[PDB]
Amino acid sequence: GISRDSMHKRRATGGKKKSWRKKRKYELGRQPANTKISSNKTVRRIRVRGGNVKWRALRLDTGNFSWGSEAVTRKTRILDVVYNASNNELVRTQTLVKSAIVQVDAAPFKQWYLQHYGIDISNHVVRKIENRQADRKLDSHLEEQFASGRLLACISSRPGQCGRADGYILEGKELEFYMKKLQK
Amino acid sequence: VHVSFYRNYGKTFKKPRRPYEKERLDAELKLVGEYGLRCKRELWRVQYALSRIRNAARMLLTLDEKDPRRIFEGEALLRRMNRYGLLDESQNKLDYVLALTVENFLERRLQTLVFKTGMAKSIHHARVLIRQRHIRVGRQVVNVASFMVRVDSQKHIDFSLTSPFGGGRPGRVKRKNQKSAAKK
Amino acid sequence: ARGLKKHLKRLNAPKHWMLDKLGGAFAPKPSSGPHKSRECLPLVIILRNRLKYALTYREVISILMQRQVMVDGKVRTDKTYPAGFMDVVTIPKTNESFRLLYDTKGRFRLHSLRDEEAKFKLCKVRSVQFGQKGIPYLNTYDGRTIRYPDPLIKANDTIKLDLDSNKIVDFIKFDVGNVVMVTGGRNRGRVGILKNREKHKGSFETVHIQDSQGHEFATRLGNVFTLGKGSKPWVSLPKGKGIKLSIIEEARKRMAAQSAT
RNA sequence: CCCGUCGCUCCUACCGAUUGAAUGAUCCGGUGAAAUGUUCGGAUCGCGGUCGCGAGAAGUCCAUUGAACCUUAUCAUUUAGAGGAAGGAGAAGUCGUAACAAGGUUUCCGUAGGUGAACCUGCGGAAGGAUCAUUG
RNA sequence: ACUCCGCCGGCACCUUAUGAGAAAUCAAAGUUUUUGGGUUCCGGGGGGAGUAUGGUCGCAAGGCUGAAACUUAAAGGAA
RNA sequence: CGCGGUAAUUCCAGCUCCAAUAGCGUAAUUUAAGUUGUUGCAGUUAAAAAGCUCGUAGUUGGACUUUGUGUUACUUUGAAGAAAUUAGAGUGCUCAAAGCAAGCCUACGCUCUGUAUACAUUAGCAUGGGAUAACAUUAUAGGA
RNA sequence: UACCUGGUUGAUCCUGCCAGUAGUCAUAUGCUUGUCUCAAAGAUUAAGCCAUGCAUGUGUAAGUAUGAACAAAUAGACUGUGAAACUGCGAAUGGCUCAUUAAAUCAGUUAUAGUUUGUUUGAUGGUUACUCGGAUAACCGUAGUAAUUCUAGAGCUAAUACGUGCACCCCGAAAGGGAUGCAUUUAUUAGAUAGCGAUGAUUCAUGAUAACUCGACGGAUCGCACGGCCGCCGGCGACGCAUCAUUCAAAUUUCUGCCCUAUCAACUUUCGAUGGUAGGAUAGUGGCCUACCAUGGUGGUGACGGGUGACGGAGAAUUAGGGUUCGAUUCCGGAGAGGGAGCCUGAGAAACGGCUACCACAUCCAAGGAAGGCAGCAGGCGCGCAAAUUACCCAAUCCUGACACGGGGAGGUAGUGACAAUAAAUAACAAUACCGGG
Ligand SMILES: [K+]
Ligand SMILES: [K+]
Ligand SMILES: [K+]
Ligand SMILES: [K+]
Ligand SMILES: [K+]
Ligand SMILES: [K+]
Ligand SMILES: [K+]
Ligand SMILES: [K+]
Ligand SMILES: [K+]
Ligand SMILES: [K+]
Ligand SMILES: [K+]
Ligand SMILES: [K+]
Ligand SMILES: [K+]
Ligand SMILES: [K+]
Ligand SMILES: [Mg+2]
Ligand SMILES: [Mg+2]
Ligand SMILES: [Mg+2]
Ligand SMILES: [Mg+2]
Ligand SMILES: [Mg+2]
Ligand SMILES: [Mg+2]
Ligand SMILES: [Mg+2]
Ligand SMILES: [Mg+2]
Ligand SMILES: [Mg+2]
Ligand SMILES: [Mg+2]
Ligand SMILES: [Mg+2]
Ligand SMILES: [Mg+2]
Ligand SMILES: [Mg+2]
Ligand SMILES: [Mg+2]
Ligand SMILES: [Mg+2]
Ligand SMILES: [Mg+2]
Ligand SMILES: [Mg+2]
Ligand SMILES: [Mg+2]
Ligand SMILES: [Mg+2]
Ligand SMILES: [Mg+2]
Ligand SMILES: [Mg+2]
Ligand SMILES: [Mg+2]
Ligand SMILES: [Mg+2]
Ligand SMILES: [Mg+2]
Ligand SMILES: [Mg+2]
Ligand SMILES: [Mg+2]
Ligand SMILES: [Mg+2]
Ligand SMILES: [Mg+2]
Ligand SMILES: [Mg+2]
Ligand SMILES: [Mg+2]
Ligand SMILES: [Mg+2]
Ligand SMILES: [Mg+2]
Ligand SMILES: [Mg+2]
Ligand SMILES: [Mg+2]
Ligand SMILES: [Mg+2]
Ligand SMILES: [Mg+2]
Ligand SMILES: [Mg+2]
Ligand SMILES: [Mg+2]
Repeated sequence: GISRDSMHKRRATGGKKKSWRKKRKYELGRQPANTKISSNKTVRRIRVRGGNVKWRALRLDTGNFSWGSEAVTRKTRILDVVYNASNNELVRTQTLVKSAIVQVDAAPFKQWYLQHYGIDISNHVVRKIENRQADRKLDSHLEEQFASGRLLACISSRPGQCGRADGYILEGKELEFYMKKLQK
Repeated sequence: VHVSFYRNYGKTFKKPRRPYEKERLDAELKLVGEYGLRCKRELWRVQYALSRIRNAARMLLTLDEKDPRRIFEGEALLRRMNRYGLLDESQNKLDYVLALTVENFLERRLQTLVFKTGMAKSIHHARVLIRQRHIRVGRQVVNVASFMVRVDSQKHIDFSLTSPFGGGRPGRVKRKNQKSAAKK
Repeated sequence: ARGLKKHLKRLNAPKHWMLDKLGGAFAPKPSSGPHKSRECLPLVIILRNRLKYALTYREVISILMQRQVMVDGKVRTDKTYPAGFMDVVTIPKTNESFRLLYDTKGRFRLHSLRDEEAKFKLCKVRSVQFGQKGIPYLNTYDGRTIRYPDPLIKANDTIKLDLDSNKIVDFIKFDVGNVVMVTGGRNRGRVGILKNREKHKGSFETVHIQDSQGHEFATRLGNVFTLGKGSKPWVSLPKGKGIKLSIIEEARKRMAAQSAT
């Protein structure tokens, strides 16, 4: 099957390598997951070397995404793949791979923001909410996309390896970089 | 694998480089007939053994006299020559090992000592006595004429207790003749 | 090979076992255990080749299956159990108790012990690190793991382990001036005072050891085992006391023995 | 003493029309078993309240790995060949006499032409020449 | 211009062996079994043969590179 | 190399003698071979100096610096290094090739019995030495 | 033993080779052969083809007995032994061979801060439950087929089989609630200094926090012994699950090192060649693979290609020294199982005394099908100059399983055996006759 050996490669000088042994099981590869965004979740269990387990996600719809500046992580629905640095064909096929830029539902984070800062984007409770409002700062670029209900996010997990699609909300100069790539 | 394959074995003689040198043929036949040897092979293995001893001494003599290996193995070689009666306590130097000859080794043979101690009438009579189980070195019967006697063992050479010449009953020739005489 | 080798050819066995080359095609394959297979002495060798209690491979199994042999205070029934340096072997029926120590020629010697001294052993500390829940632990070179060790204990130190309480009674820091034994290499079995430590970043650390008679020899840190603080070891040593004699000196003793004996 | 053609026998190798042949390998291309992943499929079984839930075979779809076979091409090795032609060997063939003496035209090198054959001739060179020598 | 003494460089010659060499002979062809200053090319019995083949150069003549099968107990150097 | 052509020391035989001897003859490779030459060969005439010169890589390069954190080679010592084989210590398997045993006395046993040691290119690792040698460097000192 | 001798001439001194001389753990063959010890043996040509038999199975007091099994007893679940069968484990070691393979294998030397690792050993696993459910084997009895450890249906019943299941922070009218074992995935945060661990060196070990997963995890198991409290409590073991360390190992990997050939001088790169970025895949690093980008990489210090009657090494023969030649074969490493490819199971295999396919060979058939892999041991054919018994045994060495006990063509024993090696008979003595010397 798929093999990760170097025997089929050319030498650094350019000469060929004559085969001196058959393929080994301990140097195999496997078919890519090609995880897609779909509400029909499907993750198949793969037995790997040592009797260990890998989770190969064929279809996913939700992910665990973290708002780094706010230090809050929420499970949210994945809406769309918008950018992929490796292959633009993975964008129109809606493939979920590590480091792909996706849009996630902003609703779970809005609820936390309202519950935490008391703002939309009980005597002892109002005492602390206003206290936390003193040091409240929200990026203009990050707030502008709360109106549409979608947040740009980057997948930080490997769905074909762990079976999950987790990530973090884009912000700072990383958000500026990617939103300029989408400005066409 | 067979364990017997690990048993060592070696050669005990080399044939001459020049097969028909009249001088050598004359000298070798004189030693063969003097010491009652079976063939030239018995003389060639003694020369082979002597060459090994001399070669060891030459290597030691080429080293510094303060070299620990020179001191340790040199003493062992001298001790070995003394224990067989080849060297004397007054010849405790490696240079005297280089002066050894074939006659020195042939004089330590059991065949030679059985003859020169008076037990046998001729060097050829000693040969037959040894192979016929009439001699013993201490308590052990020895039927090998090439047995190299040690100085500490030379005084214990005597007839075997089972021999007609050492207290045993008469052989089968006298016994049959006695039986025939009795029948008369 | 497609996996693990289960056989040990006799000529490939460690030389310090002193197995005769024509005794058979195979040697006992040491089982997995606290000590490495090249630095151990399987119980079958001890019971049959060293102590002569067993005459055959079969008889060693009979002895062990009666639960008559203990290693580090616990009964062992595995014929190829890898007993190693500082291990305490006890045989209650014979009232015997030995400690596995190297003689000055690099071979394991069954050093008979007194009943009092057979209640502990020395172990060399491999490393100290935090485990799960931030609990510190240390592991040794005999496969043991001790949780909540004294904070002063560090790598390469020696700990005195009580075989009954299974706790660290005392430890010796690895430092210049202590008496150590060499547990590997050319100088295996030699005892001396650690005189110097030469560190080389990224490379092995060399230690210079001086014998009681002034003979100095070097070796790698991994082959050193501290035996005591200062100059007195915490364990009983064999007759040689780690003093390696020259072949000339050894021959001198042998010659004198024949004159007297 | 000795050179070559020619003539006879045998042995080794070479050239050679045959778009020679055989065998093996490799590249590209074509076709493509099986397996695996995917898609669809839902025989059948079980479990709940004649509708749900779960499991799921055959088969099917796309992809991957890819044997195998079939081309053209290339390479490798072996081998046939009318005829041409080289060398060597083979007691005591034919024709001369070229090399050895100044060998009867001193020999030899390079090159060119010519002749049954060795060889001959032209031009330049060498002595390994048959001259170490003309202040005559 | 010629005569005499000398220095450096060059083409050579003559005598000689304390040298070398199989010798002829050589003042280098010497300072080599008492074997080593540096470096390039190149030979390994006689033939087959500077031939066959492939490559390369040339208008050609040919040049450069360059085998094997097989054959033979000598061929050869100096005296 | 030669023997045999009517007086064969050489063929076929007998006899006798010779060599090795339970072995000996016949049909790739080492030695001999200083006929592959690093040690250590040849090239005037025996086989062998390119017709001549230039020329890059390669190889080889004068003398000089203390006697009385530039980088390397070299040398010294050490560490690490499978066994078996080789060398070698001990040991009377009856000797031997071997083997790794055994020995001591006569008790309910002993010698902690022995099962040494050396060698092991090159490369790598680590100390000491700094002659010889290689590379790098130097004057608008970016100097100490 | 640091050695030479014959051969060119009428004779001489040379060059030079031919021939002789000696060895080979070096093969074959010829003739010959009494004894002791030791001992190689279908590698060379054909990794050619194989009849037959055997070479891997496995049971403890301790997973599961209702044999319609045996033995001994005599209103009880069982509890003497135990075939069969399920379950568990092993069969990835060993043995064989040298075909392919020339910086590759391999050797010494490194690295994993770049990974996986059944087992062993050590440590560590939170503050209906007096015990759940449905199946199935053996057995039983209807069978099919020419036929195979080929196969269908029916009736029963077990489990350590299978499927289940008791088992600090945030919100906040400080009540209450959420999360709260271990593991999994992502993000934020601490991991100082010179309370606070390690390294030559790590945002490392490890901690805290926010969530996440539709998590084979966190014991529905077995033997023995009976005791102590007044139903309660409790001993010593077996087996099993998870985590870390350890051990047994592998995978990949650093540096240096390999024979002949230039009548092989350029090679590599569209379809990965060299490197970069982002992914995918993998136990994990890596053009290992994909997308995009750059134009690199190697070479007279011999790349690339070709040859090898080339597995590499430890080593073997011969050796004054230097050297030459050999290295299929018992130790180590690698590789293969007629040729390729693919794969399941599993901790571990691209396994072949496992499976699937193709190709090549070839067996049985009632012609509808079915079963094949001796470069394991012995044996046969063929090939050849060239190589043994279709033997006995697990007693030794050791390996393996549930196991003190079973099994082992591994291994040993004997047979054949002038491969090779060791010791060593085939006469000794005396008197006569004969013949010498001092
Ligand atoms: K492997
Ligand atoms: K003429
Ligand atoms: K002439
Ligand atoms: K003419
Ligand atoms: K002049
Ligand atoms: K010499
Ligand atoms: K298994
Ligand atoms: K290596
Ligand atoms: K190599
Ligand atoms: K990888
Ligand atoms: K890359
Ligand atoms: K398994
Ligand atoms: K056995
Ligand atoms: K067993
Ligand atoms: Mg194997
Ligand atoms: Mg390190
Ligand atoms: Mg004429
Ligand atoms: Mg004329
Ligand atoms: Mg003329
Ligand atoms: Mg002169
Ligand atoms: Mg010379
Ligand atoms: Mg020639
Ligand atoms: Mg006659
Ligand atoms: Mg003759
Ligand atoms: Mg020659
Ligand atoms: Mg010569
Ligand atoms: Mg001439
Ligand atoms: Mg000439
Ligand atoms: Mg100089
Ligand atoms: Mg010589
Ligand atoms: Mg003549
Ligand atoms: Mg010869
Ligand atoms: Mg007898
Ligand atoms: Mg079973
Ligand atoms: Mg090649
Ligand atoms: Mg390399
Ligand atoms: Mg960390
Ligand atoms: Mg990458
Ligand atoms: Mg690409
Ligand atoms: Mg080879
Ligand atoms: Mg081959
Ligand atoms: Mg080999
Ligand atoms: Mg072969
Ligand atoms: Mg074999
Ligand atoms: Mg092997
Ligand atoms: Mg394999
Ligand atoms: Mg076959
Ligand atoms: Mg296979
Ligand atoms: Mg088989
Ligand atoms: Mg197998
Ligand atoms: Mg034979
Ligand atoms: Mg006879």
